[PDB]
Amino acid sequence: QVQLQQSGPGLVKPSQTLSLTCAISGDSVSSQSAAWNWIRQSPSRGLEWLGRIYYRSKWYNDYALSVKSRITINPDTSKNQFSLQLNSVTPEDTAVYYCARGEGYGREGFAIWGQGTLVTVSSASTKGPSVFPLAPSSKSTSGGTAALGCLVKDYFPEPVTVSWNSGALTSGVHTFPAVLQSSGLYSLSSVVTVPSSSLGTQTYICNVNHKPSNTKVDKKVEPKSEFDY
Amino acid sequence: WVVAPISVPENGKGPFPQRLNQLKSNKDRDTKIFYSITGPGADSPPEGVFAVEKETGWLLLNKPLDREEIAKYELFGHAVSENGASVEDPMNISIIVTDQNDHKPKFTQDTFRGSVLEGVLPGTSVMQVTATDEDDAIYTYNGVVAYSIHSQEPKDPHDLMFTIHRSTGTISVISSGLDREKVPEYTLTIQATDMDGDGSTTTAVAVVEILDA
Amino acid sequence: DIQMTQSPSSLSASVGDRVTITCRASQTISNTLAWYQQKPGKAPKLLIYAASNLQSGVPSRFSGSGSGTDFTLTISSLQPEDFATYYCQQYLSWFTFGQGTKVEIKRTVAAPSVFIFPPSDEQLKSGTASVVCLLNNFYPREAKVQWKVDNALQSGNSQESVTEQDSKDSTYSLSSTLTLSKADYEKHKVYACEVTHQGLSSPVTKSFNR
Ligand SMILES: [Ca+2]
Ligand SMILES: [Ca+2]
Ligand SMILES: [Ca+2]
Repeated sequence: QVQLQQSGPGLVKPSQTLSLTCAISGDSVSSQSAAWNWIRQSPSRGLEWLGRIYYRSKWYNDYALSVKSRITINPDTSKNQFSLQLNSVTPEDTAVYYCARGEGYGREGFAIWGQGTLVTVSSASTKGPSVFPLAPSSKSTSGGTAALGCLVKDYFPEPVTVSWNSGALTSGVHTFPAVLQSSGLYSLSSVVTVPSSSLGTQTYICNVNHKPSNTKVDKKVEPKSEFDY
Repeated sequence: WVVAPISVPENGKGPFPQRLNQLKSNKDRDTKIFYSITGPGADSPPEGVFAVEKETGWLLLNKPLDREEIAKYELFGHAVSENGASVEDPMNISIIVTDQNDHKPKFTQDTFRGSVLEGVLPGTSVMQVTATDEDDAIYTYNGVVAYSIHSQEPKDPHDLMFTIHRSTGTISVISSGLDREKVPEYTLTIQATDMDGDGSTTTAVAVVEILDA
Repeated sequence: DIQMTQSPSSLSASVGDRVTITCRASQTISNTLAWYQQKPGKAPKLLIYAASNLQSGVPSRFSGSGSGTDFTLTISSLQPEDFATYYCQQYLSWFTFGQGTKVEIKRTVAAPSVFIFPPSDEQLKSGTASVVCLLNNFYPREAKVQWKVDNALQSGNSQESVTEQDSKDSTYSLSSTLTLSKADYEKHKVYACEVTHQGLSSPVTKSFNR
């Protein structure tokens, strides 16, 4: 069937240009029965249509009035794709950007969508996280269970991947969504509830991977010594 | 069921969607009518410039218009009852885009080079400069250019040696007393102002070589 | 432009329940309305267009109704794969979307299991102190976490993060992080996290002495 494959860099610095591409398979960018759109989604403003292009006797475009002065949507008939160009970006342009197909001119909804591309507009330099243990203790136990974890602090940009025991430990795991700190860097916690009977027999290691900075940290998480040694 | 032409100024600010006119079928006195519009600007390219409210008949403008892009739209109104049956014949909807002064006058050349003999009488045609304006010069003054001389270099014997016809752009000698040995060349700052002198101005130069008798 | 307002912002339901979501347009759109379903990390999925027309391949349990300014999406028998955020969209004048209705899993009220973690010695050597309060496996999402340092109520020095509903037990977990400098952290003794939740008869305090 029709598939839309997105490509393009996520990180854009303020006042610079955002450039994304949508590759089409199972259809033509020049189709006389379709229109090709860009739609963004931010936690603040929600889903927002940005513009469309469509081919009939010639090429036509329509842009959202909010972005009209900064936006360009262009077809590439040779590569069967269409691009998104958004000039002079500000942190208000941070969103997940989607390309979408509208049957006809879009007056029947958008049935086909790309996978989405997270765009972050920030001046922050790429930084690998610092990883700290959240040691199990008498303040983290109840019944037959103990909670422990890892604090993955001061990284940029998103995402980080967190696994426990090289992915062999998945039950009782909660990896929290990242929070943006006032510094412009992200921070997250990943916790796991384990049997308290296992604290001396099973070793717990959190595997932290931050692909943008090529950082890999394996941190052993265990109780503190009963005697300050 | 008939609609008068709709007149809309270009570069409008809505707010959008902007109500234009309400389509109404006399047949609505007995049953519920559903309205639709077709044509270039509605359901065909450029699509979605206009829409209609199906249950009310209100014709809507969805965006600012550009007279120099599309000056006129011809659409069709349709009135149907709930059973799908047409209650009216198609209605012609004409939408005229009226002009705004969104183009500045433009001289055809930055420098115009002309000549005149030294022993010429007042009223003698020197050269003709040209400026164009993309706006409407028929129904408005937006495309109407008014020509003028801003300055003359040098001012010997006096400043007002030449004149320019306000609408034609023809430069004429107005004062006798020209001499190649005295002053061989004149640099006339010439202006073209749209809205017949009340709009924007553009400047070009008219270089006049004084030919020996 | 036309604004689309959805109601409620979230609702809780059980598998087999009839669920009704509403959408209000700022002006009459007649039937120029589409409904989308969106799952976390995925693009929206078209369910209905022309207010009541079911998109090809979409289950018959989804139906749309309404005209003019007031619209409804109905899920006749909620299936496990139906828990998602639903969006309405108008296409009368360009394309505008509602803010969504999250359809979540109803379950019995479960009090959080509250745990506290002092900053690690490794982090303290770096000059910063992050104190973590963990509220584990609770229902409903609604929970108040308050930080107290030597009984002094804190403000603007903590951030919270909540996980999505658990795929096995339908509970939520929250982490609250109190961030201080090493200098500020060392100036105090008692670090308390006070939790207010529907499942707790009276607020629960979890603390440590540094
Ligand atoms: Ca224009
Ligand atoms: Ca003009
Ligand atoms: Ca004009």
